[PDB]
Amino acid sequence: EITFHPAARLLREALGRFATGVTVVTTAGPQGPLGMTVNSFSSVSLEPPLVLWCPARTSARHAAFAEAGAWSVHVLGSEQLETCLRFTRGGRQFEGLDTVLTPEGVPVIPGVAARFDCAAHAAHEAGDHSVLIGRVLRVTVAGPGDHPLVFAAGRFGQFEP
Amino acid sequence: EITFHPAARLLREALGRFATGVTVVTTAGPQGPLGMTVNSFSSVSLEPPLVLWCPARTSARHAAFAEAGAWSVHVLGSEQLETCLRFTRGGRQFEGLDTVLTPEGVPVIPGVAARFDCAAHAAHEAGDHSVLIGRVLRVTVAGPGDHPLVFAAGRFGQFEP
Repeated sequence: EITFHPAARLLREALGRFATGVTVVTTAGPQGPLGMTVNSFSSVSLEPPLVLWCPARTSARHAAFAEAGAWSVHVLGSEQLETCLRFTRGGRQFEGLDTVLTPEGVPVIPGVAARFDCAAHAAHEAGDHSVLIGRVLRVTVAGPGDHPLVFAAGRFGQFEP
Repeated sequence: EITFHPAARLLREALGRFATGVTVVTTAGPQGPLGMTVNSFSSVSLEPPLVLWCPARTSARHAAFAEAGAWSVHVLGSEQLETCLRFTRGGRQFEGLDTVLTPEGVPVIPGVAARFDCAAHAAHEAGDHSVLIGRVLRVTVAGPGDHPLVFAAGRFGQFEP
């Protein structure tokens, strides 16, 4: 056991000890669909139904997500690494993907384990990222719920119950 | 694939499709140490180093966590289910556990995969929970980083890379 004070490799390693799923959050941008892969999602409230996620303020897409009225969180299954990588920095994004929209105009990705279609609810700055809180208006689930894509200790993998 | 509108079982099942680690967040309460098991932790910012978590407003411990100046997030390893259950609602809490304090007086639990000692930074209400943002002042890591306790689809389990 070792202790240090933040001040950068060591901090990233430590924060990576918290296991997560992987989400792609999408929105209609000023000149086309946009998405961003994050793992900073949390389920926040049941009544009302609220969730949060944290866009990087160092992304050129940050402003579009901060200004959006509507955005959708996609929880990926373990077979969807390619979708994850598309919406990482430097990935293909929606290039080659079918345009499919929600009733509110949000671009979405078919066939994810869960999609939460959200209305913007609150936003707060938080250092090098923002915290966006959304109200869930619609939920879509597909397939079994117990095969998530998991990211932990810097690696992709699976959940073993 | 099925779609529904929140309005309650179905929503909980869907939100459970997002895999997480398990954290116990601790603080010095008015009459002793307090802790709370949550999975709503996220890593938020690297510079400055910030993290968030969401205490339930339906907990009698909520006020103590909302008023605290300092609190510590413990990320559990896969061998620490018992510690997780202690700080769930109705668990033993710190009964029978060694009192060990940080320099700032926060009660802590030895031997977790990671402990983030935090100073309160911001707080916001969010339906049936709050969102507490803390600044990380100290990081402790123990053991391998790639054996987290994972909670997904309502079940405890492990990460398989």
